Amino acid sequence: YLTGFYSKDLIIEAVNMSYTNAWALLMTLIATSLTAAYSTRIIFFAFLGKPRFPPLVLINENNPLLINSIKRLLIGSIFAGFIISNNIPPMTVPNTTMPLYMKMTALIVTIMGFMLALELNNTTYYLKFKYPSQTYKFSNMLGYYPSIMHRLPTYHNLSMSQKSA
Amino acid sequence: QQERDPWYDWDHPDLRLNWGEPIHWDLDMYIRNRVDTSPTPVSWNTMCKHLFGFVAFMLFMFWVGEIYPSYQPVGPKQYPYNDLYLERGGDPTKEPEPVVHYEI
Amino acid sequence: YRHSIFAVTHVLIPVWIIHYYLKYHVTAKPYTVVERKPRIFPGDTILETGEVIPLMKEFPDQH
Amino acid sequence: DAPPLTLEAIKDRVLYVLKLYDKIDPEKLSVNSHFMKDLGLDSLDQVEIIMAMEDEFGFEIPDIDAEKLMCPQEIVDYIADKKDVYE
Amino acid sequence: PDSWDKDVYPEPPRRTPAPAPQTSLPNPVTYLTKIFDLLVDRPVTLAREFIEQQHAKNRYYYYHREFRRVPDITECEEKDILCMFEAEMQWRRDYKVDQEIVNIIQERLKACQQREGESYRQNCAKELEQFTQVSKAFQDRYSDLGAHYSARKCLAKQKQRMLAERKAAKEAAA
Amino acid sequence: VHIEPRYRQFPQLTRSQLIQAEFFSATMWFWILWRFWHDSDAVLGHFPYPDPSQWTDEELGILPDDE
Amino acid sequence: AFSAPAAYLTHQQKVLRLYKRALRHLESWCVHRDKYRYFACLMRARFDEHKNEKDMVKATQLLRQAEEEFWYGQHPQPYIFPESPGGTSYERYECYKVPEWCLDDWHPSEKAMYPDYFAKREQWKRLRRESWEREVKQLQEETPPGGPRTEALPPARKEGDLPPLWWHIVTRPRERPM
Amino acid sequence: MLKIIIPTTMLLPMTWMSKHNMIWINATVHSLLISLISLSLLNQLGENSLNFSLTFFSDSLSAPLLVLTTWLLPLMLMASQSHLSKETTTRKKLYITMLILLQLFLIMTFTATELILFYILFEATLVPTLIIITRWGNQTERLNAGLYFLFYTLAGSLPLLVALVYIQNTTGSLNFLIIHYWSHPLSNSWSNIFMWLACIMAFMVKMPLYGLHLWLPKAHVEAPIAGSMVLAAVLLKLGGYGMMRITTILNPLTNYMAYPFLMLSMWGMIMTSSICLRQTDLKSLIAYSSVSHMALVIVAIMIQTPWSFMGATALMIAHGLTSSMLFCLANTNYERVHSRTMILARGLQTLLPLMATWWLVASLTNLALPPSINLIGELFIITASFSWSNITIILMGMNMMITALYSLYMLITTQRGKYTHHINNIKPSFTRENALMALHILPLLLLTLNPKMILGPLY
Amino acid sequence: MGAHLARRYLGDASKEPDPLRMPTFPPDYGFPERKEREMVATQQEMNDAQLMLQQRDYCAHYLIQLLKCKRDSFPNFLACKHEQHDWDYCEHLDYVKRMKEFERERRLLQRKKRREQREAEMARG
Amino acid sequence: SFPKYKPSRLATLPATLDPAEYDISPETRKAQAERLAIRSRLKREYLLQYNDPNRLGVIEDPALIRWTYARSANIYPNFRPTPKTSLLGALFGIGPLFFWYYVFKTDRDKKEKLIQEGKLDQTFNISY
Ligand SMILES: CCCCCCCCCCCCCCCCCC(=O)OC[C@H](COP(=O)([O-])OCC(O)COP(=O)([O-])OC[C@@H](COC(=O)CCCCCCCCCCCCCCCCC)OC(=O)CCCCCCCCCCCCCCCCC)OC(=O)CCCCCCCCCCCCCCCCC
Ligand SMILES: *P(=O)(O)OCC(C)(C)[C@H](O)C(=O)NCCC(=O)NCCSC(=O)CCCCCCCCCCCCC
Repeated sequence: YLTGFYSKDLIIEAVNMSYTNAWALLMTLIATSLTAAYSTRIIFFAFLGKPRFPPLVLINENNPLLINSIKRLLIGSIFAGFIISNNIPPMTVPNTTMPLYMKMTALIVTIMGFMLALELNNTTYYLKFKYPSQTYKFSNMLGYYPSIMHRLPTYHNLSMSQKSA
Repeated sequence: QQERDPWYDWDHPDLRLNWGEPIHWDLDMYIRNRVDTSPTPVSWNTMCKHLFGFVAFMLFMFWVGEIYPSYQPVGPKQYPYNDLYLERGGDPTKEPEPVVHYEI
Repeated sequence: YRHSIFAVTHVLIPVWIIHYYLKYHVTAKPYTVVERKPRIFPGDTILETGEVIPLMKEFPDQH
Repeated sequence: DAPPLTLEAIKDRVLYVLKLYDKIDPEKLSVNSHFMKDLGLDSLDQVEIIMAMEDEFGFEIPDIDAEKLMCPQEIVDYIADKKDVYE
Repeated sequence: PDSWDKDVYPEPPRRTPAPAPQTSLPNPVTYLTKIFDLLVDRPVTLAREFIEQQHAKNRYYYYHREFRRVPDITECEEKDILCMFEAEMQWRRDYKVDQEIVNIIQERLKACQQREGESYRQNCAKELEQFTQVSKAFQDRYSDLGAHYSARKCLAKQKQRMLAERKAAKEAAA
Repeated sequence: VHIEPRYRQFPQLTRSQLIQAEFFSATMWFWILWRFWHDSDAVLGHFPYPDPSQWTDEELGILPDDE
Repeated sequence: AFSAPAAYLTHQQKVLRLYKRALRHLESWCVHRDKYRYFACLMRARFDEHKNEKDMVKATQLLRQAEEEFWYGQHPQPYIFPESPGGTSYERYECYKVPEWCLDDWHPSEKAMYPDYFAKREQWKRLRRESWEREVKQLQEETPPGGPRTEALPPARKEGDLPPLWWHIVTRPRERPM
Repeated sequence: MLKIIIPTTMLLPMTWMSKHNMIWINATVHSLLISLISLSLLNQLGENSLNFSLTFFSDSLSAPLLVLTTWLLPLMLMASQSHLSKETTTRKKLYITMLILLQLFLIMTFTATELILFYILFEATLVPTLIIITRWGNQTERLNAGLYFLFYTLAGSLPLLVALVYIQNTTGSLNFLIIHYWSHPLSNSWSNIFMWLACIMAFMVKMPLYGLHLWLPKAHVEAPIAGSMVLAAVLLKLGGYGMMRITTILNPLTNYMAYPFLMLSMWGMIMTSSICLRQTDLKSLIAYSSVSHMALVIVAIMIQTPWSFMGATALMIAHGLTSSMLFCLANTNYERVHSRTMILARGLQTLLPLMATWWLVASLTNLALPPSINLIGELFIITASFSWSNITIILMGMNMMITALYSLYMLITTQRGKYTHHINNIKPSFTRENALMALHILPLLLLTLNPKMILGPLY
Repeated sequence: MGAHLARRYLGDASKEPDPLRMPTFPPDYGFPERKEREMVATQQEMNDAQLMLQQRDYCAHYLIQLLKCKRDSFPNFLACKHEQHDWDYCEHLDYVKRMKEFERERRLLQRKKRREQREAEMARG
Repeated sequence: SFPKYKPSRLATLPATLDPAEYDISPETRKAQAERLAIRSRLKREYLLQYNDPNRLGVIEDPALIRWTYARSANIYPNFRPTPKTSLLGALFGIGPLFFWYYVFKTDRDKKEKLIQEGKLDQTFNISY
């Protein structure tokens, strides 16, 4: 019932209930799960556990400007979705009738991402070390897209710019 | 220059060049703002294979999902006045082929 | 006092200028400002002519 | 933003780290004690000391400069010179 | 408003529904509109009253220039430079007038689309047909003359079109 | 307010920020529970999904195979 | 950065640099402090195991194999200090560094806005001008006839002299200039 | 037109009779006054041109070019007084005389009503330019640059003279009004092909066309600052004006003869932008950017539609202003460090803030940034080329991407980064240089405000 | 999503319906007397209400009523629950009508398959 | 053992993985010493000029001058007509022109054929 519920849930319901591309639908569901996963990663590695910052503790978030700005953007993150959804006129026909499992699909995949990411992050405390996987290397290095596509085409264009023209 | 040592006291710290030393013919393209040649944790051939395989598999699966779409067990949606003939810009003078929807 | 001086200038003067510009200059040539026609629903009263738009027929009500 | 550093603060923090090192006896540790000549450590111990100081102060000392910091006073002077601390 | 011609720039009669509230809650839109009228509309109205009073004391007029028709390039003899000049100038003026006519029709089309809003595809069919006809005629007149267009070139194009039409009619009658 | 820096110690917190954080967390949870209590059809649905297997051939207009 | 490099790295220097790099990458892999302590102790155990080796060829072979292992097992995204060359806060304050030669092009009114600072600046300029000849003489006296064999510089051998080539090192912009 | 022509011929004796220290002041003041007077030519008619007399006429195409020339003269005076401080009084007066003669010839060229008088004047413009380049250039290569410029222009233009006298013999007149009214179609023959070739090739060499453009980097890099300003802003626009004037009698042969020139223009636009990407000299980068923009103008004139001509005119005016400003900025940098290398001077944003602002605005105008008249002209040309064919959009998009790339590359290289440590003679920017930049940039923005003044007769 | 996709793709697409071609049988095939659907809202009423062309279905009257209720009770944006429920229920009934059409098409197709198989068996025998 | 790393032109070989880094001849050490001596000589010259208090201007860099000269003015005098240069110039300078000419010619011929046959959608095409 938060601000993201009034848009993401309807989007997922529309994707599941339409004449869509099957691969696109599957990738959308997996992306929702991975959204839950990386939100868990941020929370787990930034807020939970023991300090890992330098000993000189300069932490101070008591500034009224920061507090009030985050407050104002925090009231919107709770209530603005309800107000906006209930005040705009109906511009699309709702998906009133659908199976219960399809109705709960967004929540189920979100919770599965939460749980799997939480377990994987919890395994980090073990005194166990292993070299990374090829899938991990692909994901961490951004699919190798910036490397190849920022070194090869740029090199060829800059080389033809001088050698040929 | 990205491969060049950052902890050395170069005469030109940003370009990582010294005064008087020979300048590479392609310095204009090998500056830190441009093409980089520094070693990567993964081999270049492996990176090319992984990226190409990923994009090709995604395109193939998008085509597969296009030829095998996902839908719902419902009939076509029905609209009252000859599938809204006049409201979609139909010619008032010409007579449309009637579209009749029944109860079920 | 600072907020009052800010409000009169920064808000009051521009709204005066823009309202004067729109009413007497922009809305002096045709089609410069076009408003989408208001929605008319059954069982309504058009105020231009005192007209009464009638209600819809009896619904086949369920439950 | 952050409070400025001082020579006394830098010296106190480096001596704090060194006294929390187990291989160094806190009682015989002075600011002029040499890491290998009179403290009996070796190259790997000195590397770990430099890494501990890097973690303490939040900045990296390059290997070319770190090999020559064989004394707490040398480390203090290096850090003060790099951070532009004169008092 | 009498500033422009209602026939040249038609507006459908405006039907505004009367308010039919169903709640005891006050209307913030109504309150803010009252505030706006009190704070902005009255001062701008007084300022415009003063300005118009100043304008009424110094009333003066400007006129619309009238051009009489002159013989066209069809009537002009070959290499009769003066007649060719007059005909070319008249053709250019007519070209400008036709461009402005097309502009008027396009303004009609845009205004009707915006006005009808969500029912534009059906309610703007009359303005789409007028635009189609006007644009068809304008294109047939001045479609592909070029950067160095002239009345002679437009006449040659019209002659070519007339020859094509005559040939088509003869072939149909054959 | 001036917060003195700490060395190797937990930072100095403020009652105001503590109570504000607690209030906003409680507000979020109250909003979630209050919305779920009133309109739970946004989560669990509002209308049942029919089973097509139970629709009779007579009402679906299906004639006997022999006929 | 402050030290003049040598012609080459010794075997001890290479192994120490590998030790530091391996420890840092292990810390990047082992996020938590206790896990990092455990695995760093194991890494130092490996280094101690290979510490005493009389065969230099075998020692170099061990170093090479360890380098290959490090390259295979390196963290693709190792931790970098913000001010370090790979860091996020690297070179952010370079646009804020302005030199004193630019400082002396000010208008007389601007200089009058700071009367006490420019008096000390003139004292520094006089100190610079009164020592350049002694510095160049010292540099040319102590250099070998072949030329400078290294980038090192000598200190001041005299009671009243200054270390040669000192001006820009001493008057370099502050690390947080503005 | 005499009310503008005579004041220049009076600028001459005023320059030669003024005192030694007052030449710059008098020349600048009276050049600005003449520019203000020439601002009255912008009041044009919608039907025909302004036919003052049998010899001179003005049009919606000639008026912005004349105003640009008259406005460009005082800026050239400012730059010249910047770089000619130690010259003798006689040589200062000779340089001012060369500039005045060039402006007079350009005015008479843009207002000439006959093609042969236009030819005479637009060829007379070569002598002052050649003298300026080969006399007040700084480096050795000025002589070779002048030779290349002169011989390219003359080898292009002599067949144009032969074609013009032949056309006069055949038709009876070279008067532009007569040849426009009495124009007849050009049949597909070898003789007509070669007449078309003579005229178009003369003006293409003047443009320049890709493959006929080496003289442009040669002359622009090696000319003094005033010469560089006049070469890019106005002297490159003589080719476009001539092509927009002669193509009246070259139809319908322009439909079939324009293919090689269109292909050369598009591909060489791409190639010169790519060359700009890898230039170690700032002046050369500016010159090649000029080549690319004039190639786009050539594409517009060759496709020859009412939407293309308006874009051509707007792009010519915008390019003149922008290229003049870029040359002035690069010349200030050169006067600082006495070298044209781009990577020599860095950190110039932290060393000179307002000049960094001027560089930013000039670079943003160099690339098509809306709603600037640069973008107006480029977008009109791109739309006309799209109507011509639907792969020209691919070529134009590639060119726009490379244009943004090299413009921002120049900006980041010259202004951003850290300053060179050993360059310690970069004095604060002068009021004269700042005023030069402001006078370059403000009229461009005002033209953006009022765009129908530079869209040509086809508007 | 659903078992129908599995049946059609990993099975007999001939017996499963075609969504892009449905219906392939006459509306009276199997229905002796079938009633045409009733439309409450008129074309002029929908045009005045400016319903989106997607929203001008057989449930348009409930949408018009909901819009009128929302406009009148504007500050109280929580006072149109009954109208919203009426519109949603009408849409639900339309959706179950579509589902009934799909099921009817499916079983008509499989009945046709059984009939053709029986005819083929009779011809063979 | 561990998978090998294959260097490329855009992903070079690291120093720690270079085989020659672990096979150091006594002549390699003297070569490194000579290189360091050259660097030290250049650095000393630059630092003397840079710390000179009476210097006002730019320390001219002959290396930069040589780079800019070899990039621009030294190319044609050292250019020779060879089969490689001739073929590369012909291709890179002529082939694109003919390619684009063919593309645009084919497109425009098809468009004009459609115009003559009268089956090209040109309604509302008023601006050209
Ligand atoms: C050409 C292929 C094209 C493919 C296109 C399609 C791609 C689809 C991708 C799908 C998502 C993949 C997610 C994992 C990849 C990234 C792993 C990684 O690096 O993590 C490190 C990273 C931690 O970073 P770190 O702190 O640096 O830790 C360092 C590592 O520990 C260092 O340790 P490490 O390096 O060993 O860690 C990696 C290791 C450990 O990670 C895992 O095991 C992750 C497992 C995730 C869950 C998978 C199973 C889900 C089962 C769901 C069952 C219920 C379904 C629903 C129905 C229920 C009712 C019936 O993972 C693996 O070994 C493989 C994981 C799976 C890979 C999938 C892609 C295959 C590529 C080709 C085959 C390669 C095979 C060989 C591998 C390479 C060579 C050795 O992990 C996380 O942060 C969490 C990851 C996310 C967990 C939740 C994921 C939920 C969504 C996916 C599952 C589906 C849910 C339902 C969706 C809706 C359905 C309708
Ligand atoms: P101090 O001056 O006492 O130093 C003593 C030294 C080491 C200099 C010795 O005197 C010495 O030279 N001994 C002989 C040479 C020698 O020790 N060679 C061996 C060096 S490498 C070694 O054997 C240890 C390597 C094992 C660990 C490799 C790390 C790779 C894993 C990293 C993966 C990255 C993420 C974990």
